[PDB]
This record gives sequence, C-alpha cells and structure tokens, in this order.
Amino acid sequence: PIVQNLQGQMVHQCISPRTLNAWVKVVEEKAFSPEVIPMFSALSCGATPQDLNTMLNTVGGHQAAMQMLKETINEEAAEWDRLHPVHAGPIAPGQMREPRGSDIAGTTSTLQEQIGWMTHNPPIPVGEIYKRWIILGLNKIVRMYSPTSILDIRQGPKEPFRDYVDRFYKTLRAEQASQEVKNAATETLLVQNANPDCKTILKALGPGATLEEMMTACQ
Amino acid sequence: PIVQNLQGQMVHQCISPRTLNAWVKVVEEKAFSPEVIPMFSALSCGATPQDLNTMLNTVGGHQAAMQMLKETINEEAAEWDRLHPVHAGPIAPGQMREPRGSDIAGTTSTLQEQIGWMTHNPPIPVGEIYKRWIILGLNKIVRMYSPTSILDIRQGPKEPFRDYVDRFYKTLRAEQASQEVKNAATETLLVQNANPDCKTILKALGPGATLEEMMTACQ
Amino acid sequence: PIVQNLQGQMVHQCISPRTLNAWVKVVEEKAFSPEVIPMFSALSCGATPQDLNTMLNTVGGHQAAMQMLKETINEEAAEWDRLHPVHAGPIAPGQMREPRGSDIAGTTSTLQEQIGWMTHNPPIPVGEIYKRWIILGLNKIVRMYSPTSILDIRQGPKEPFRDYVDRFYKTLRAEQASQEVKNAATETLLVQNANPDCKTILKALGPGATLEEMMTACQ
Amino acid sequence: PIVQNLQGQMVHQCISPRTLNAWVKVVEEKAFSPEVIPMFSALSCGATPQDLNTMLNTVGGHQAAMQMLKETINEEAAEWDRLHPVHAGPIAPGQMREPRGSDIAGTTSTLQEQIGWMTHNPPIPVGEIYKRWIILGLNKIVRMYSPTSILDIRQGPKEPFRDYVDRFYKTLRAEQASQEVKNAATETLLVQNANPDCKTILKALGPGATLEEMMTACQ
Amino acid sequence: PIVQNLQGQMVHQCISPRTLNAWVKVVEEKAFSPEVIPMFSALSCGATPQDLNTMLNTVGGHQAAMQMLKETINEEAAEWDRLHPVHAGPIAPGQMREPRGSDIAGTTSTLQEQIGWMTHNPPIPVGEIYKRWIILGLNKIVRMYSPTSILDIRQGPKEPFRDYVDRFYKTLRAEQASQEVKNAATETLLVQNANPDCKTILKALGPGATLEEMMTACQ
Amino acid sequence: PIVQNLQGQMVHQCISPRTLNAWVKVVEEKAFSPEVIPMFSALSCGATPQDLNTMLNTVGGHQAAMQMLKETINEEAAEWDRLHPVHAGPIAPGQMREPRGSDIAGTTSTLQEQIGWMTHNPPIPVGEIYKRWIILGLNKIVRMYSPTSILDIRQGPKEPFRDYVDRFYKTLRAEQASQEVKNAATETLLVQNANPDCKTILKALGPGATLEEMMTACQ
Ligand SMILES: CCOC(=O)CN1C(=O)COc2ccccc21
Ligand SMILES: CCOC(=O)CN1C(=O)COc2ccccc21
Ligand SMILES: CCOC(=O)CN1C(=O)COc2ccccc21
Ligand SMILES: CCOC(=O)CN1C(=O)COc2ccccc21
Ligand SMILES: CCOC(=O)CN1C(=O)COc2ccccc21
Ligand SMILES: CCOC(=O)CN1C(=O)COc2ccccc21
Repeated sequence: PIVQNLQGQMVHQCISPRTLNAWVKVVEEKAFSPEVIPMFSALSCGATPQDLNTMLNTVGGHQAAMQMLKETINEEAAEWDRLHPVHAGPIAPGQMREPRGSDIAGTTSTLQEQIGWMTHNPPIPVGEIYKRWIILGLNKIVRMYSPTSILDIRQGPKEPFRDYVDRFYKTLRAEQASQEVKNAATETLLVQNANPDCKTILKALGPGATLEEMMTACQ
Repeated sequence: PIVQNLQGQMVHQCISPRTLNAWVKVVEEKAFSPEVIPMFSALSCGATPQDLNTMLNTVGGHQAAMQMLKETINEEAAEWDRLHPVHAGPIAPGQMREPRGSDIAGTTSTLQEQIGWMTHNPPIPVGEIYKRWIILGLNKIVRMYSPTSILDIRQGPKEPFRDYVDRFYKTLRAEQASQEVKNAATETLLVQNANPDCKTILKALGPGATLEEMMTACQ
Repeated sequence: PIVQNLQGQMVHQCISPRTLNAWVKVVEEKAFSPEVIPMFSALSCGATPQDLNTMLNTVGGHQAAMQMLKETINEEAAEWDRLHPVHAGPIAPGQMREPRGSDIAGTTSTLQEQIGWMTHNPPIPVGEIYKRWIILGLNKIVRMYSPTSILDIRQGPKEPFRDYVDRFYKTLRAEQASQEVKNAATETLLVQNANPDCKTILKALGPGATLEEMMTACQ
Repeated sequence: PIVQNLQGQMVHQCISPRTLNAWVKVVEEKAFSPEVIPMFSALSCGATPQDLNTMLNTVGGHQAAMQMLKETINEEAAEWDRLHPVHAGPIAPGQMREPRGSDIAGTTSTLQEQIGWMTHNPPIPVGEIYKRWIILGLNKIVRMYSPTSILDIRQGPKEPFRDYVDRFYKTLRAEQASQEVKNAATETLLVQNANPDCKTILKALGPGATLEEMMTACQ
Repeated sequence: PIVQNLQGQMVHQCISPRTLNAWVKVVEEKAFSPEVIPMFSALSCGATPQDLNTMLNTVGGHQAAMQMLKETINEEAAEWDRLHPVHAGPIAPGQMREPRGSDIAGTTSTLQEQIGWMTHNPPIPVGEIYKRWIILGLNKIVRMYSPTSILDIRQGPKEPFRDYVDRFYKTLRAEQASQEVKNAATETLLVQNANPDCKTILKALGPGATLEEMMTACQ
Repeated sequence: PIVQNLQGQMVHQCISPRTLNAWVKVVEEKAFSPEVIPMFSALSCGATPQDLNTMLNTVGGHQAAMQMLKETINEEAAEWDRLHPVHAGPIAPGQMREPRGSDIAGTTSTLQEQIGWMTHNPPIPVGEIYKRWIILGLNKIVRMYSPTSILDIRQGPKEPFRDYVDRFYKTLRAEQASQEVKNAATETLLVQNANPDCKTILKALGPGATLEEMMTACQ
C-alpha cells in the first residue's frame, strides 16, 4: 500500500503477513456472503493495483467466481479506454505516461508507474479506480450465489419473530435490494410472510409502525 | 482512524486487521450482551464515519438488529438537520462545506471531507457525533434482546447468595436500570427475591446495609 | 493511555485490541484469584480514567463484584471531596478547573480534561489516583471470594510436603495475611498443620529454620 | 529485506518471525497448488538474495521439487553470465564489482555486496532478478504436480454447474493455460464437458455468451 | 522497561501484554525446569524493579517457591545494606537519595526513583542488581525441585545410548553440576552408568574420547 | 540484537518474545532436521553473543546435543586464541580490549563489551564469528542424528517415483552430501535404487537427463 510515514510524506510499504492471511481466511470461512465485500475494502486500504491483484491471486478456490470477476474487470477497462484514450508514440523523457485500462488493472503497468501516479500532485488514484471495478464485480458474484428468493422466507409456526426477521433481512442483503426496498418491505412483504398469530397482531398495529414496534408486538 | 503521529500532527491511518477481527469476533461470541457496547466504543477509538460503517457492515448475522440501528441513525440525522440546516448552492472554491446528517453518518460524505472536518481548527468532530448516535441505537437493541425481567430473578433453595446476586445485577444491566435504581434495589427487591433463610438474615441486618455486608451475612 | 512518543512529549494513545482482550481473558480464566490484581495494574500502565472504566465495563460476568467495586469507588470519591473541595461558579476562560471525586473516577470529566490534568506541569495524576481506589476495591473482592480458612489447610497422610506448602501459602495470599504473618507462620501454624511424620522432623529442627530448611527436611 | 525507514532512506531490515512462519506454513498446508506462487512473491517483498535463500532453505519436505528448482536457477545463472560477462582481475579499491549469476543467486555474494547493489543509484536489482528466476522454477513445479488433464474434467449427472465450473478453472490454472485459452474455453470445451441437460441449454444460448450468462442458464 | 527510543535517549516504556503472557505461560508449562531461568532473564531485558515484581506477582501457583524466593531477596538486601549504608536525615532539595536494599527490590522505592537511578550518568543499575538476586533465588528453587540424583540415571537394556545421554545431562543441569564436572563426567560416571554392551565398547575406546566419539561408538 | 534505528545509528534492542518463542517451538517440532539450521540463522539476525547463548540456553531437551555443541565451541575458541593472542596486563583507560575466544562465545565478555566491538568503526563482528562456530556445531549434530544411509533408500513396488525422489533427497540433505554429489547422483544411484519398471525407462532415456526429465518419464 501507499501510507504516510511518521513524518508525513506518501511512500510504498509492503503488504503485511497479517493482511494476506486475514483475506485468505475470510474467503475460506465466508465465501461470498455479503459481509465479505466491506472486509475486502477495508483490508485493501491504501492498496496499489499490484496489491489488489495479490489479494485476488492468493485465493485458491472459487475459480468460476474469479473468472467472472476477470470478465467484469475487462468490461470496465474497455469503458475507461473509450472515455480516456492515450497518445501513441514515445514517452517524453523522464515524464509520466497516461494510464490505460490494463495499467489501472495492474497487468501492463509496473509498481514504479503505479507509485508515480498515486503520489503525483494531484494523485491519479489508480488503486481506488481499480478497487471500484473489483467491488462492482464482487457484488455481481454475491447476487449470483445468493441461494434463496425473499418470496420463500416465511415465519415457521413456532419460530421466534426475531429469528424470522434475521432470515428475511439476511436474504434481502444477498439479493441486493436497495435501502428504499428494505425500509418499505416492513409495511408489506415482512407482514405477509409472517405466521398467522403474528400476522394478526401486525395487521392491527396499523401503518407507520417502526421495525422496533413490530418486533416488540410479536415478542 | 485519525491519530497523532510520532511527531504530533493529526493524520489518517488505515483500520488494522487486528481491530477488524476483534470486533467481528466479539459480536460472534457475545451478540448483544451489554458489555459488547463498551468494547465497540474502545475498538472505534479515533474512528472516522467511514470506519464506523466498516465495523457495522462487517457483521454478517443479526440483520434485524442492523435494520433497527439504521432506523435510529436516520432519526438522529433528521434531528441534526432540524438544528443545523446548511446553505444550498455552490461551495466556496477551495473551502469546506458544512455537514448534514447523512454526511455525519458517512453516506453522502467522502473520506477526504471527513478528514477535513475532524482536523479543522477547531475540529468538527463528525466521528464522535456519529458514534454517539450508534451507541444510542445499540443500547435500544441490548434492552430489546434482554431475555428476563428482574421480577423473575429469585434465589434457588440451595443457590449460593453470590450466584443469585450475579444473576440479579446481570439482568438489571441488560434491562438498563439507572445507577440510582441499582444502588436502591439492595434495600428492596434484592431482599424480597432472596430464599427464606437468607431473607430472614437480611431482614435482621436492618436498613443501610452495604452489598458487601449483605453478601457476608448470607455467606 | 498517555505515553511518550519516539521524540519525548506526553500524548494520548488509543487502548489496543491486545490490551482489551488480555484483560477480558484473564478475568474469564482466573476470576478473582489474587494474581489477577497485579495483572490489572500492569495492563493499565499509563491509563486515563476513561481507560480504567473501559477495562472494568468490558467485563461481562461477576456483576455482584462490579457493584461492590462501585460502592468502594463512591466511598473514596467522597473522602477526596472532604479533603479537596472545589470552587463553585464559572471556570476562568481558557484555564483548567480542579477535579472532584467523580472527575477522578471518569464519570463527570471528559477525555480532554483528563489529558489536561495528567499532562499539566506538574501532573495532577488522576489516572493513578483512580487506579489506587480500584485496587483497594479489588483486594476486598479477592478476600471475600477466598473460599478456605488457613485453619483448614492441613497436610494429607501421603501428601508431599511441597504440595501442602503450596496450598498453605496460596490460601494465606487470598486471605490477605500481611508479609509479617507470612514470614512468622513458618515457625508456627505451618508446623502444627503438618502430618505426624513431618511434624516430628520439623519439631526437632528447632527454632530459626528457614522455609528452604523445612522443605528439605520433609523431602 | 530493504525498506525505507520512517525518514525515507533505503536500509536493511531483518526478516521477521511472522514472515518466516507464514511461508513455512503455506507450503505445509498447500504444497504446490498454484496460489502458493503469488503468496511467495508477496511474502518476499523487498527481499535480498540472502532472504530468498532463507525462505527456500526453511522448507523441510518437497526435496525433489527443491532439487528441480536448483537446476532452473543454474540454467538462468548461466544465461545471465552469457549476456553479462564480468572483468577478471582485482577489484578497484573501495569500488563495487559487477554481479555474476551465482552472485545474483546469493551463493558467491555477501549480504553487504547485495545491499550495495540494491541501494546503488540507480539500483542493480539483484533481489528482483533472482525472484524472477525462482518464480520461473516454481511455475514449472506447479505444472508438473498438477494431477488432472482438463480433458478429464466433466460435469457429474447431479453435479451443480457451479461446482463443475470451479473444478474446470482450478484445473486450467494448475495446467498453466494462457488467459486467451481460459477466455476461449467457454465457447468450447466447457460446453462439451457439461452433462446432457446443461449441454442442451448452453447449446441453445448461442455464441457470445458470457460465463455469468452460462452460469445463470444452468442454475 | 527502560529503552532507547528511535532517536537515542533512555526512557520508560510500559511492559507489554505479549511479555506478561509469555512469562505466565512458561511457568504454567515448565514450572522450575532449568531452561525457565534464561527465559526469565530474556523476558526481563531492560526491566525496572517494578517490572520484575510484576512478573513474579503475576504467577498464580508455586507459592512455596515464591516464599523461598522472598527469603533469598531479603538476605541479599541485608548484605547490600551492610556494604552500602545510606545517610539518615532529609534529602537535599531536588537531588537524588541513595538506594537501600528494599529500594533495589522495589518495595520502598517509587517508579520515578527507579527511573532516576537507572538513567543517571553513570547509571546506578538497580534493575540489574535486583535481577541478579532473583536469579540466585530461582537457581536454588531449580536445585530443590530436581527430582533425581545423577547416581540413579542408568542406561536401560534396550535404551538407545542417545536417549540415555539426554537423560544424564538433563539431570546434571537440574542438579547444578559445574561445567568442569559436566566435561569430566564423560570419562567416568557416564561410562559406569551405561548398559553392559555399550560399557564394553566405551571401555575399549580409551581415555580422551569426545562425547561425539562415544555417541558414534554406541550408535 | 543490534539494529539501525528509524534515523540510521546502530543500537542494541532487546530480543523479542516472538523470536524467543519461535526458536523454542521449532526445536520442539523439528528437533535436528536439517531445515532447523537456516531457521536458527534467520531468527538470530543481528544477534549479540549474549543473544545467541539465550537462544541455546532456552532449549529444554536435547542435552546430549547441547553438550556436543559446547565441545565444538571450545575447539573453535581455542583455534581463535592460537591465531589471535591478546596482550596480558591492564587495559588502556577508556579504551577497548581485544576479544579472546571465550569473549566471542559470550562467557567472559559483558553485553557492553560486545556492543563496543560490534559498533566499532570498522566492526569487530563477534556475533557473526560466534554464529559461524555454532552452525559448524549444529551441522555435526544434524549428520549424527540422520537415521538412514542413502544406500537404503529404494523405490517401493507401487511407490510413486516423486515420493521416492523426495525420500532420496531428504536423506542426502541430512547425510550432508555436497551439491556436486547431489547434482551427480541423478545419473547414478537415483537410477540404481529405482524399482524395475522405472529403472528400465530411466536406462533408456540415456545420459544427460535432467531431474525434471526423469520425473516426467516415470510419471
Ligand atoms: C484488464 C485485465 O485485468 C485483470 O485480469 C486483472 N487481474 C489479474 O491480473 C489477476 O488476478 C485477477 C483475478 C480476477 C480478476 C482480475 C484479475
Ligand atoms: C442516514 C443513514 O445512515 C446509515 O444508514 C449509515 N449506515 C451505513 O451506511 C451502513 O451500515 C449501517 C448499519 C446500521 C446502521 C447504519 C448504517
Ligand atoms: C463515583 C462513581 O464512580 C464509578 O462508578 C466509576 N465506574 C464507572 O464509571 C463504570 O464502571 C465501574 C465499574 C465498577 C466500579 C466503578 C465504575
Ligand atoms: C547458482 C546456484 O543457485 C542456488 O543453488 C541457490 N539456492 C541456494 O543457495 C539454496 O537453496 C536453493 C533451493 C532451491 C534452489 C536454489 C537454491
Ligand atoms: C526486601 C523484600 O523484597 C521483596 O519481597 C520483593 N518482592 C515483592 O515485592 C513482591 O513479589 C516477590 C515475590 C518473590 C520474592 C520477592 C518479591
Ligand atoms: C568457550 C565456551 O563457550 C560456551 O560454552 C558458550 N555456551 C554457553 O555459554 C551456554 O550455552 C551453550 C550451549 C551450547 C554450546 C555453548 C554454550
């Protein structure tokens, strides 16, 4: 990554053994559960494109997902090149060349080039551009690997309302419902999918009930 | 987080793998037992709003609780906006814009904006404002998930008085009794709920007995 | 805590994940065995009152003990206020206000106030004052939770003298005998409580025998 | 390794216990699965040739592989010497001598010589030259130890298409197919090797189907 | 401990959680096996007397040994006071007072006094003086707790000579034989205590045989 | 060890708990397998003679090996004294005295003396001299403890050629064959010791076959 030292200048630091192991272990334990994505983003704080490729390449399983991710990255690289074409022909001596899509993705750029860009005044933030493409790709994989439709999450006859609600919002998160839909489902599908006794109590609460209010009512 | 370097200026540092893992593990092991809240506060020392969202988003279960927390955050954001409206229309060039509720909660502000605020002279402490809203939300969840009324904590016939007292104050803490109530319950409900033999001994101690005095008496 | 940086000025540092976990784990494994107290003191090196409250609040069980500790803290705070009353009425602008008992205990003082005091020239050592009150409280709890009188530690008929001595001094430590009593018990109760064969050998050694001498004699 | 200190000059630092243990453990757990190679590269960030030999020499098993690697290293050293012959006869006093192949591989050069080269202006990057030879060697070993031809990866009759795809691309990676072949196999051998029901569905999708499209189709 | 910072002045640093736990765990796993003593010395590198007392006080078992150690410490303190008596009567204002035995042992001196001494030019090395007394005490305990005389270590009839030699020198180390005795026992008691077949072979090797030579002979 | 600080001067640092534990654990798990020696060398990067003795003294078993090592060290110390005799009679005031063999081995020199030597301009590298003697000793122990002659490593009738080759080179490494012998054994004893089917195939490959070529042939 690039960090500020103890005196305030921006320099390269090697990726740590603790960071490398944290990422490999979270993929082993959680696969593509939705909370893996904010973990990746945090573990890659300050990352160069080289570091981002190291993190992805250290994963041993999930090679169908890693091939889908490559396909997303190539699509974003091709849209960058459409928006930001670069001059062909030789580099001005001692000067920096502009990055192409494959330079952002770390496949045709050196570590020194990447440092040059990220520490320019002002920075050309190649690590953050690439991280956004990767996270776009990862969210597609999360949605693909979500096993269950929200239509099929219904409260069991003896199931505590809290446990049902946990299943419901776990599923909405993996299915990638917008926050608007999440805030709205509370007056609709969450009630419809409740068991008969709780459905009666919720029906009588009326409209405008908060989630806290619904949870206390069916406690 | 924002920290002072080894030379004394306030700068951004990436959240550590050890901090990320500590928080995820404490939620896995303890859920919303009351001691999780002081742990969250300590683990988020110096946090930006970005860091606070990372901590909350890295939690994989408990999605009913995370939706209730969002609802609390939105309520506090809306009260901030009532108290501190911001000018509409374009930013003064090179200057800082004032934060709205959703800027405090990290949803409409960038990391650079958050650093600008927190390191202004004097600071606009957006990380500490947001942390207070989150902890307000978390304490509601603790109270909701408390399984047992203090009325139902009574000493068993062969139960050591110390073990009964531990159950009693564990329950008062989750039910969120004020410290006044905790200090007061010692002359009342703690005695009423004791077994017959200990109740007799405590009755005869009189009023004004400390907890230490009651514990020695029923030892 | 407050530490000296790499250049020698006294500044605040966040409490570490390793410190937080060390303390919670030692309470889980050892409860109020006497060696927990020197561990608390060491783990709280350089602590502010805020840090001391964090350590105590992160404990999940033992709520009878934590309520007794609050009672001790309130008693010491009330004696501080008797010895060191503070001026009522408004703060001198930009100047520091004197601490009251509840300011020392971190309940009515801010982190910034606590830093101001501890880094004044010369320091008003609010962290060390509070730590002394806490340790006074903790030693009472250790004595209360000691399960066995020294009168009831007697050597078994086939019990190795070394194992008996370990039981004896483990018990004296929890019962909070002074070092004078510990040094003295060697010529008295340690012999009286020995089994018949070892008691005979120790009787014949005479007075003035060291512990080493008694241990070799009954080996 | 060579690192920049907190003030920005390039200096030697000892290899850490955490780095040493990370590498030995990844070889114990994964052997020569393809993801071990990006792990080696990352763990050896900033390495001298001395450090690279330490990492390889700390491996206890896999001595057939370590002998094959020595053979690769000797071949690259001999090609370096063909391209870059060095002057025979005595060193200019106080000056640096040019590196031979065995100097790059750390067998005939001292640590001080290696530091001299790597920190020259501009650097003679002996650590990175050697690391490239080692990784060339390691990729040969990965290919040798790949147990299964891509021809023999076929979808079972009840095997989820995702699990089949994971097996397919895991195998292509160990067999060292180029990225062109990986991107191309999707319109060919991946379909041919599918079970009858999925093969029918994929045949009807037509040409140009992405991997994501094929995975959804056979879900 | 006292350490040199990153800029070269001698300052106090808090004892670490890793150091505290390392020591408690080595006593739990090894008790007073002889290799515990070099471990204590290393773990207490740079220690103040306060730190040395913390390490000893964090031990929970072995209270017969900790009482014997106190007795040794008191004997060394009393010999220091015989050699280095201190002036009675009031301290010169702002100046340092000379240490007594109980000041060295940390029982009547403050942390600030101990820092003053250890960082004086030239230092009065109170931490190293106390550590020597402690190690004197610890070596007595090791000798006391050694379970077996060297006379009773004899090679079994099918016991590999190497395993016998390991038992022999493990025992000599706990019994605290001088290095002269260890170097000498090789021509004597090591042969006498060997089984009949190996004794014959060793007898015929003659005098002056190294340990390596004896081990190869009976292999 | 001696390290360069963050500002570039050479100073003493205490040996770490992580280094101490790493070494003790590798001896517990691996004993004197050959890969323990490069691990010792790396873990002792920058070591003083004091640190080297700490590492060796913290080992609890293997006391026959530790006595053999002492014997090697004494032999190297005696050859140093033959090559580099020192002046008898008093030290020049404030100046440094020259090291004798037992000063190099840390038995008659202080820590301060060792630092003086290692940080002289130019250094008298007492830590590296001693480490070379120790490693000479350790390699003798590895050879002594090697359980099997290369003559007795022969391929089983159903044993995969790769597994046989791993056994063969594991044994050559412990027996301490030179690299010339290792490179040469491939055209000779490795073939002779192969099973009948593989021996036939290897015989027909001819001379000059690489190890890779032989491994593919018998795959
Ligand atoms: C413009 C092409 O960009 C890449 O293929 C970048 N990349 C790698 O280099 C290696 O690892 C990956 C794994 C998953 C997705 C992408 C990559
Ligand atoms: C004004 C809206 O503020 C949020 O929703 C902030 N927030 C997030 O961004 C993401 O994670 C959360 C989890 C639980 C509660 C709040 C959030
Ligand atoms: C003057 C009142 O001081 C306190 O109650 C300080 N205190 C806390 O704030 C919170 O945690 C505690 C736990 C056990 C004992 C005391 C406290
Ligand atoms: C020009 C000869 O270069 C080497 O043999 C370097 N080398 C070593 O020194 C020791 O460990 C190795 C293990 C596997 C491959 C190579 C090496
Ligand atoms: C002159 C008296 O010196 C001590 O008693 C020092 N001391 C302690 O303070 C506390 O812990 C110990 C444990 C074992 C031995 C000695 C001590
Ligand atoms: C000139 C004599 O040098 C030593 O005996 C150094 N030495 C020690 O001090 C203590 O530990 C050892 C263990 C194994 C071998 C040597 C040592």
